[PDB]
Amino acid sequence: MQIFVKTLTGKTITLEVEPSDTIENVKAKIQDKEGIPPDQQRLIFAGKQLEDGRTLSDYNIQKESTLHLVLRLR
Amino acid sequence: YLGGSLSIYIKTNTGRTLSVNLEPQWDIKNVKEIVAPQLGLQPEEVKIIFAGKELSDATTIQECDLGQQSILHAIRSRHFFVHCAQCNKLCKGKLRVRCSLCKGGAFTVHRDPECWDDVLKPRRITGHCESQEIACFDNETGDPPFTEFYFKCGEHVSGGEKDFAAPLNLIKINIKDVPCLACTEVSETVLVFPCESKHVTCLECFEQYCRSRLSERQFMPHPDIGYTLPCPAGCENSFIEEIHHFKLLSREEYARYQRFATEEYVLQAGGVLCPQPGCGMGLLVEPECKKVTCQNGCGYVFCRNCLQGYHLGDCLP
Amino acid sequence: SMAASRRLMKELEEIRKCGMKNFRNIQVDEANLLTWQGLIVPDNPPYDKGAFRIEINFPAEYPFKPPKITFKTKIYHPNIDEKGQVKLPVISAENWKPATKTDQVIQSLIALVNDPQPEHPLRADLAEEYSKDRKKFCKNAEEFTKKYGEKRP
Ligand SMILES: [Zn+2]
Ligand SMILES: [Zn+2]
Ligand SMILES: [Zn+2]
Ligand SMILES: [Zn+2]
Ligand SMILES: [Zn+2]
Ligand SMILES: [Zn+2]
Repeated sequence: MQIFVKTLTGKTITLEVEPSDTIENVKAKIQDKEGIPPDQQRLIFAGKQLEDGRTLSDYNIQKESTLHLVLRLR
Repeated sequence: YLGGSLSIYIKTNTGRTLSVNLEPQWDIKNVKEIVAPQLGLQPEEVKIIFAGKELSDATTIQECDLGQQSILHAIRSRHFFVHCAQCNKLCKGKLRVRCSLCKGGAFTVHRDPECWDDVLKPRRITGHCESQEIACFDNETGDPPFTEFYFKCGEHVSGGEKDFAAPLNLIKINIKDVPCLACTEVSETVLVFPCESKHVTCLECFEQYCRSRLSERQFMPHPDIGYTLPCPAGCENSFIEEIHHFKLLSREEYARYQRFATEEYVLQAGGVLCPQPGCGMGLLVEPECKKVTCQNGCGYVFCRNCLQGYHLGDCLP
Repeated sequence: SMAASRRLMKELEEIRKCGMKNFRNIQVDEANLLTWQGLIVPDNPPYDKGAFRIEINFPAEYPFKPPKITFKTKIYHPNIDEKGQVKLPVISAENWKPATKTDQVIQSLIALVNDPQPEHPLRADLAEEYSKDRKKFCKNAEEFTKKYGEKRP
C-alpha cells in the first residue's frame, strides 16, 4: 500500500510502505528519495510527532494518509 | 439479492490457493465434505477456520457475516463501523485477525470477545498458528508479540490479505432511540461522546460542528491524543482519542484538518513557518540559534524576530 | 444548515405557540431564517410596560455557536451597549451549552433587564450610577424609556 508525505509547500511525494514499518524506515525512504539528513526529519500526522521507535500501524495510518514533513535543523 | 451466489478463496497450510464458489445456505460440514475431496484429505480430518473461530459444522454460510472473494482456511487435525478509503461514507465493518510474528492469518483465538470489551492494544492474547508447520513461537523470543485484529469494509469487494480500514469506535447504532443533542432528532446511526454523561450526536451535526470549529483553528490540543475536539457541551476529559473519526468529512474538510494540525504543532513546539509565499515550511530551529534557513526549500534567511530578510542589526520597527 | 435551520424552525414554532406575555410580536423575515425581530414588555417599574424592540441573529453554525442580540430601541441600561449590543452570560461563548433553548435565553435576558448587574458592565458610567445611586438612576431610566419605546396593551 502507498502513503503521501507532504511538505507544507505542496510538494507531495508518494511512498510505498506497509503498516508494520517503523517511523525510522519511512524517514529513510523519504531521505533516500529527496536527500534529507535522517535526523533532520520530523514526521507529523494530525499535529503529533511520530516516534522513531514505533510503527505506522500503531498510529493507524490508512491508505493515502498525509504525513506532513517538518525539518529539524538541530 | 443481486446475485446471491458467493465466491470464496481458500488458502491451506501448503502454498496452494483454491477458488470455490457456493450458495450461502450450505452446511459448513458439507463445505468440509467439499474441501476434503478438493485436496484429497479425509472429510473427518478437516477443521475450518475463519476470523479466528473454529467454524461450526452446522452453521449457515450466510451466517458468517461474509462478503465477496473472502478467504477461509482448513487443516487436517482430527454492527461494527469503519471508514473506507474507497467508500467515503462509513460502512459496516468486519473483523479479521493476523499473527504478529509471521504476519499471516488462520489462527485460533482464546477468548473471543463479543463487544464493548478491552481491545485495540498491541499485547492481548497469544494463539496457535497453522502457517510454517506451527512455528510461531514466543518461547524463544521472551519479548511477547500477540494476535492482532483489523477491520475491513463490508459494503464492497475486498482484497483478503492486506485490505484494512479505520475503525470508528465512537459510532453506534441507536439501540435505545436516543436523540442527538444538537438537533433533538433521533438518528439510527449516531456517535457517542467519551464523557460521563454519554452525550450523543448524529452525523450531520458531527460534520457541521467539525467544519465550524475547523476554519478558525479551534481544535483543542492534547499531546498524546492529538488535535481533537471537546464535547459539544464542553465536558471535561472528553477528547476524541482516536482522530480518524474526522474522516466522516471529505477530502478538503479533513486534509485541511491535517494541515492545520501540523502547522499549529510546529508553531507551539517553537518551530517557525516559511515567509516566502507558498512555502509554509515549518523548521524547528534550536532555541538559541537565530539564523533561519529553509532546509531543502527556498533558502530565504529571516531574523524570526521580525519576519523580514536576514539583517545583522537588530530589527527595531 | 440542515439539523441547524430545522431545529431553529422548531424552536421558533414552540415559541410561537408559547405566547408568553413578556415576549410578544414575533417577526421572522421569511427571506432569512437566521434573523428574528421581537418586542419585549418588562413587568418591572424601571422599564414599566414599555415595549423594547430587539433583533436576534443566529450564526450559520447555530447549534454549536451562541446567537447574538441587538436592541433597535435605545435603552438606558448598564449591561447594554450604546450600539444596542448586549452582554448576556448565558450567551457568551465562554459558557454556552448547545442544548440551551432559545426561550430560556430570552427569559434570561428578561431577568437581566428587570434587575441589572453592575458586576460586568459594557457601560461603566451607568453601572457606577446604579450601584451607588438608585433613585436618580430610576428617574433617568423611566424618563428615557418613556421617551423611547412603543407602549403596548
Ligand atoms: Zn469500502
Ligand atoms: Zn503465524
Ligand atoms: Zn444532530
Ligand atoms: Zn459531554
Ligand atoms: Zn521556504
Ligand atoms: Zn529581525
